[PDB]
Amino acid sequence: SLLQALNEVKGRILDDDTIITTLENLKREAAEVTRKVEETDIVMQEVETVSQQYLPLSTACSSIYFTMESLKQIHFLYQYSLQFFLDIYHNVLYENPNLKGVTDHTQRLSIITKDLFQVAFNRVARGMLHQDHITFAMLLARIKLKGTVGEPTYDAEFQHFLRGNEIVLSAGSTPRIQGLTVEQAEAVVRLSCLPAFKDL
Amino acid sequence: MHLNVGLRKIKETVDQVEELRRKVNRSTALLKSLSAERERWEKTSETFK
Repeated sequence: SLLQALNEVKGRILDDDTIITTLENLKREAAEVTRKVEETDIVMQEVETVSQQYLPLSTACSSIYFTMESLKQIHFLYQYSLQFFLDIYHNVLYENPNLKGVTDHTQRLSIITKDLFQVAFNRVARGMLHQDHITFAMLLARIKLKGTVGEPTYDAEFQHFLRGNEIVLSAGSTPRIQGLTVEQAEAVVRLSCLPAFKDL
Repeated sequence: MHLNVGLRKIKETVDQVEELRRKVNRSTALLKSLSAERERWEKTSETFK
């Protein structure tokens, strides 16, 4: 545009004001681009920090949606689509009554995560059998525990709780005390396999 | 090659402005802007390289 304007006006000294205005606008644009290039590292590091801050929420969203989708294994009536979870996410992000006046970014993130879990559970369980509410709550609790920081993974404990209870330990099942029954004694033997229960 | 064509064309315009000079403030501002323009395009050719 500068080139065509210059060759249209032939660089007249009377057209100098119009030429100079365009030239200084171009210089301003070039200075803005140069500032952007000279600050690439700072902007990239800031974006990386923000992405690291918001990563756990995204991981929680993905885990929640895929648990929702695999919910079809329990019952044929638990068919949930991607649009359903997208609606849940947009509802918690935008139509959040708990975010009416919250301004602190970390506080908004915490509120968003908590209300995401709550709203997902409510909307999924409104159309789920009453005997399966506790299962979905347990799954969301596990997702939250995986996403939360400062806590052990409890991988061994959960594995024993779910599948580790059925392991061959029938040999040497002492009656223990009169209160303990044979099945309770076997359960004690199985649970004592864990290091935290070795003195059971 | 577009950049080189622009360089040649505005060198021609610089010669034309030098011929037309002999308002003085207009000429001085034009020369200053042309010099900034020249250094900018030297940088642009370097970044194209």
